[PDB]
Amino acid sequence: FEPVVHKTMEEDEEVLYKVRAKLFRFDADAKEWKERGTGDCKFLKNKKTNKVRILMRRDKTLKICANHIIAPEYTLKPNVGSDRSWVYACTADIAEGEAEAFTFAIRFGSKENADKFKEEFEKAQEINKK
Amino acid sequence: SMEGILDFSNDLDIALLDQVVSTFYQGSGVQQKQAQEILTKFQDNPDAWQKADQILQFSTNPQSKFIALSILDKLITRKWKLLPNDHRIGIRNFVVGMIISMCQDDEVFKTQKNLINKSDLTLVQILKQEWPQNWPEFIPELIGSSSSSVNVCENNMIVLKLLSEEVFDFSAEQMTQAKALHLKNSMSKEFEQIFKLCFQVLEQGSSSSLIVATLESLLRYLHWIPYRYIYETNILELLSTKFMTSPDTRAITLKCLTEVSNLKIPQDNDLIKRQTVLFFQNTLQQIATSVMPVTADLKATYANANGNDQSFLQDLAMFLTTYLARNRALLESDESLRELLLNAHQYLIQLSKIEERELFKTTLDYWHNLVADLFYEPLKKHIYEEICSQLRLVIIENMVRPEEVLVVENDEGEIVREFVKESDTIQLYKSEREVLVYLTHLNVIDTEEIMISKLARQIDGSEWSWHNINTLSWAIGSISGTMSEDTEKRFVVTVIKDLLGLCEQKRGKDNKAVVASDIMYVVGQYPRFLKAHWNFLRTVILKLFEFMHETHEGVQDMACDTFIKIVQKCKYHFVIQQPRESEPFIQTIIRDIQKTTADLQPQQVHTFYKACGIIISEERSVAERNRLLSDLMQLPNMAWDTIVEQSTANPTLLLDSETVKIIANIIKTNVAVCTSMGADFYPQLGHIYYNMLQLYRAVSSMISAQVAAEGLIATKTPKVRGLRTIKKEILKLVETYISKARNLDDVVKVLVEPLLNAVLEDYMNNVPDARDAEVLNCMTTVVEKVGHMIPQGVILILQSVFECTLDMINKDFTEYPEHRVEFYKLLKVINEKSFAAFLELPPAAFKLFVDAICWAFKHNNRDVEVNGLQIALDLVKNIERMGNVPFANEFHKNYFFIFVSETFFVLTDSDHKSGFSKQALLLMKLISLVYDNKISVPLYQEAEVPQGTSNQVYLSQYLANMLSNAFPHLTSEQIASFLSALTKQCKDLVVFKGTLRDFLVQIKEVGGDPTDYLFAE
Amino acid sequence: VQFKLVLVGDGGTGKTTFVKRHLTGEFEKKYVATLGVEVHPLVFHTNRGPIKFNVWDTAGQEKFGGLRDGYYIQAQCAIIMFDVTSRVTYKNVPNWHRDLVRVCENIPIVLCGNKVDIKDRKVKAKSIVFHRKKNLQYYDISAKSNYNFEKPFLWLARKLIGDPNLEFVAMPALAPPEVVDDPALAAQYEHDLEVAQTTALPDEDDDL
Ligand SMILES: Nc1nc2c(ncn2[C@@H]2O[C@H](COP(=O)(O)OP(=O)(O)OP(=O)(O)O)[C@@H](O)[C@H]2O)c(=O)[nH]1
Ligand SMILES: *[C@H]1C(=O)c2c(O)cccc2C(=O)[C@@H]1C
Ligand SMILES: *[C@H]1C(=O)c2c(O)cccc2C(=O)[C@@H]1C
Ligand SMILES: [Cl-]
Ligand SMILES: [Cl-]
Ligand SMILES: [Mg+2]
Ligand code: NA
Repeated sequence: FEPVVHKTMEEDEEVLYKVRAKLFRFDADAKEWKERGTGDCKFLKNKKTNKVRILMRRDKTLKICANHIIAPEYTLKPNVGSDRSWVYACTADIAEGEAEAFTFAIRFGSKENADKFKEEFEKAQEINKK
Repeated sequence: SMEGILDFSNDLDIALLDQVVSTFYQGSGVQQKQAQEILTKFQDNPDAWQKADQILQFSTNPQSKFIALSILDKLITRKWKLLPNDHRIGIRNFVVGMIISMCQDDEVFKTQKNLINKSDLTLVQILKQEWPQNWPEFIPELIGSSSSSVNVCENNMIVLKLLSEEVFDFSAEQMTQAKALHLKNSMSKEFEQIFKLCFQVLEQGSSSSLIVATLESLLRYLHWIPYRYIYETNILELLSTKFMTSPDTRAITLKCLTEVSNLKIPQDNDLIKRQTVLFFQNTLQQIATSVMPVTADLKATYANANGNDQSFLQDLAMFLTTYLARNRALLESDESLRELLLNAHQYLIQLSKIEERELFKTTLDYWHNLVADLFYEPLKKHIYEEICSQLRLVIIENMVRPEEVLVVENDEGEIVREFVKESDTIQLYKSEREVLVYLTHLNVIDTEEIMISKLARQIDGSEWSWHNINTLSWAIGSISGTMSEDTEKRFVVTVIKDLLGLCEQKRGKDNKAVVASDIMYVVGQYPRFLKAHWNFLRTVILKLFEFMHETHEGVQDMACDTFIKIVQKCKYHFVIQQPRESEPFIQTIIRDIQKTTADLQPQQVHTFYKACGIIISEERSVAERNRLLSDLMQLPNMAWDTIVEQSTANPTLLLDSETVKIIANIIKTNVAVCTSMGADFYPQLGHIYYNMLQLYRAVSSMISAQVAAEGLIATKTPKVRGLRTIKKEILKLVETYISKARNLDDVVKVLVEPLLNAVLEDYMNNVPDARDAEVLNCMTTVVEKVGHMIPQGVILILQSVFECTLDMINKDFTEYPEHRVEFYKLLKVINEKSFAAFLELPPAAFKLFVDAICWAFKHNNRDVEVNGLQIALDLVKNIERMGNVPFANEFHKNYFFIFVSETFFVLTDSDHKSGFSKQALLLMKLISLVYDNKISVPLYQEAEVPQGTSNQVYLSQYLANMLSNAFPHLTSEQIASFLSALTKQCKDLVVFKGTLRDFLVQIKEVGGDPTDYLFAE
Repeated sequence: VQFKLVLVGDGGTGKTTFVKRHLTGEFEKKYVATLGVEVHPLVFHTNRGPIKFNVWDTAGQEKFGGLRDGYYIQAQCAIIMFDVTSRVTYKNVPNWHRDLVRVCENIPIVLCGNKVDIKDRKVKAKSIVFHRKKNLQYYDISAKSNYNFEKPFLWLARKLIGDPNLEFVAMPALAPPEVVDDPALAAQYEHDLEVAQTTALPDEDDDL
């Protein structure tokens, strides 16, 4: 008896770290932070290159608000307002198309999360050197 | 290149206009933005209207012609009466001529529906200005032209539709009362001719586009035409049969039949009743034969969303509910109408299964209307048993999440904490419970059996799912109050027993979290049961304690909220000793309070102590209550005592950010207990009061030191936000206590002086960014409860906060938003309760008081604006109460006309429409002051006006001058007639308001009729 | 595949805020009145490919209205916006709707009550019935909390594509540049990074 007849680009990556976060970019002209998105921050290790990137998608729209290599060169810095955020300059984020530079800030739900993120961020940097 | 069209010195290049229009509508990026600005300037140029004839003749771009009509529409509505007679006739001619020409070319009539519907609106604007006083034969000649061409016949149905809309549906806001009445009367006079033309097309008309347009015109006529046009012709039969069979006329007919199901109709005449029954019989017949049978799955139809099915099912829902709400009694007595009554209701049952929140609410409104009537109306409910029984299943199976349930399923399928309140869902849940409560009374055996048997199919796992245990539990909870103590006893026992079995069986944190949230919703909803059954209540409370030790934040949070909820209703059963118990349950809870709350986050621990507060306030013996209180506060008082011995041994231990957190949590714990115990909190407050005010002082210095060392950016640091939180929570604790206190002596003699000494100077002498708005809030509660007992204390509050807070908020409407709000709340209560304080201001500062009030008017922030107008009203009454004494006479000379003109400015500027009612009431009170000769001295200065002439006469002369200069396009007579009417109406608010709305219409145009202000007289 | 969307409603209702949240992710707190119209491309990714809305964000203030109903010509869908904290903005929903359907007969339209995040709500859910007879979809939304912020676009996409099962899906994610400039060798680093550290992040009292 005949039967009744019937790509994210993350399938080749492994999830090392996941944390809920809000991401901002600094607008140098206006001198204010502007939100770029709220959602899951993921550290994704490519199984073929062992390269680790940040990838972060906005809740509901699933649109990319961060896509960049966790570069050895980058440095996490505190922000005067917050014991649960980091600030750093990224020179190649492709979330909104062509490679652009940004000063990001990323805030978490608790200092614990921010301290874990920093620990994981530096682990991924070691992975990217080798 | 494109900027050429703005240069009016040269002839308008029409090819260029058309490119600029194309670039805007069809282009993109900078080119489109460039074109947008050029077109907006072209259109606003006040001589652009002189070019419209040129553009309508020569343009090859419909959108250019659309914009020419926009330009004309702005001239017709606002400056028409200044045009000389030749220009009005000419413009009339080429609009009428353009319309006819466009209709007589079939290709234009087909493709350019936008441009024609805009021309038709523009013509209706000319009718609002000219008809019928300078165009008496418009309607007859429109009827005439209709038979020349099917296109012109149809287009003329659109013109009359627009005319009906502008005169009956949208007149209230856009014309004076007099002019709306004139145009209403004018259409009413000529409707007989209009209806006969409309009726001929419905009987005889071939063209589907012409029929549709005719019926669209009739939808509008049904808002206002007398019933005799609907009931004494054949139109009901036509709509309810012929126009329902064709799908291209079905939507608009069904909307016409909905409006008919509301027409104004006599309820004492058997033949009008038969006709109302008939069109309904006819419509339900056409639906059952031509669209779908009663048994059809409307849910699936709606989900598939083919063509206009969603629209049609929406309009059907609206038709059935409108008609049945008004007329179901007509089908309820006659046995020949029973099948039709129940089939109509069956259509609504099928519609109520559709997955679409807003439709579901539309039907649920109807179900409420029905089950409410069946609850009260004798001999009716038996008719609807089978409908009511089906409705029970629909609602139990589509219950949405109550406010109380804090666990919810996310879009990766995890059971998580609820991110935010869904006001939409919460209201829907309440609407569902009102219906389901009613249905339960109508048949309590049916409701129990449905719920009991659904529970049995969760037990044995056959229909088990998170959706299915959730809807059942929410429904089971929603019906508390509907049963007897006895069936409730067994019902609830069975539900609790069986739900506890689901929790004990089911594995994984997701399953346990769901079942636990359901157990908690249910037991929370049945206080009556819990009161009577100590062992159950005790075990539910002991189970809430077990959930407070779960890893899932949602389960924990809800356990605390359920605890509060149970305790608000069962507090008595914890305060006394039950039989078979060692001690009152309160005392057992207070012992283990450290163990039972160990895994709770702080704001949940605080909720827990608030609950203990509620229990403790059930004990009325003063001895026991002060003790229980002292026993509860052991942990935080023990932390407080050790934190105050360290903190005063050196001001530097507070730097420890951990100690700032511990401290704020101890004050938050006190805030929580005070919230629920109110006036019974006094002993515990006093155990910390003087030491707590010293911490306020200590913390305040560190804040000021940090700002000076690090700059303003210090206010943003974790350290300083932590310190400011200690200050806010202390203010909140005192605010909370004083709001509820009964012993007001102790408040004035023990609490007030140290509080004012601790907070006022520190507020006045800190930089704007370091000032806590909570100080103003605290002070509002102090003035409200004890102001009358502390006149000099109120003076002291004003001096400390008035000028410095005003200086923060008087540069713009945005900065220091909390300050702005709390500020105007403080000045309202002071002006209400302690007005002497304003008498004791130096004249310069009283002048800033008046400037601050008027500044509040001009806010679009509602919290400020409403307080602004209330202060102004209360001030005017305070002043009036003083009578004929120098300060009141000086007040009126200095400030009367400033209040009048500042009230007029916000009335007439079109940016404060939210405050219209209160503005009008203030302006009325001010004008009426002068009439009732309550102002005891001349408002005018010495050599301005004849000696002896009254404040009344001068009020009108000042106001005529003020409006003449503020609105120079008005005539002297418009201003004279407006004021004459406005003044006579200073006791009748509704009429006065009407005269103001009339003025607001006339100031947006030229040549308003002065006699319009006689509408009331 | 692109559709003209007009966004209309009273001044201060949150139209430009709503659009900016969708374009960039940002929450604009200031009220800068739109002058006539601003057009913004907005793309969403769906299980039926990309859908693009040309969003014609219009002025609500009379004195800044510009071309007014002139903006509605050839619109394929629309959003009417009012403010649940401001009764006058709901009382004006019928006037915006009138002006719109006289130009755009038979297009899909969403009614949006914005600012439901605000505690003291003036236009209660039970008041909001205007959409029923006019066949508008209604949503409670908040551009601030993002409550239901995606729904207007998801519903409209469903009606314009004629597929009621259409979902937003995870937009593809290309491997990002692995060779990058050390930002610490670019001179303005010290000036850019100090300014960013010493400007406080907004809303430090939010949950994120
Ligand atoms: N609390 C809250 N405020 C909001 C929300 N959306 C917008 N606002 C604020 O309300 C104001 C309205 O901003 P706009 O978006 O410019 O208003 P608009 O409707 O575009 O006004 P016009 O351009 O004049 O028609 C801003 O200060 C916003 O930050 C919301 O969801 N919640
Ligand atoms: C206009 C009209 O066009 C018409 C058609 O098309 C058919 C039958 C009757 C009429 C009229 O009398 C209407 C004037
Ligand atoms: C009240 C009123 O205010 C008034 C003024 O001020 C001038 C002239 C006539 C009147 C009235 O008749 C009103 C009763
Ligand atoms: Cl004018
Ligand atoms: Cl609500
Ligand atoms: Mg805007
Ligand atoms: Na009727």
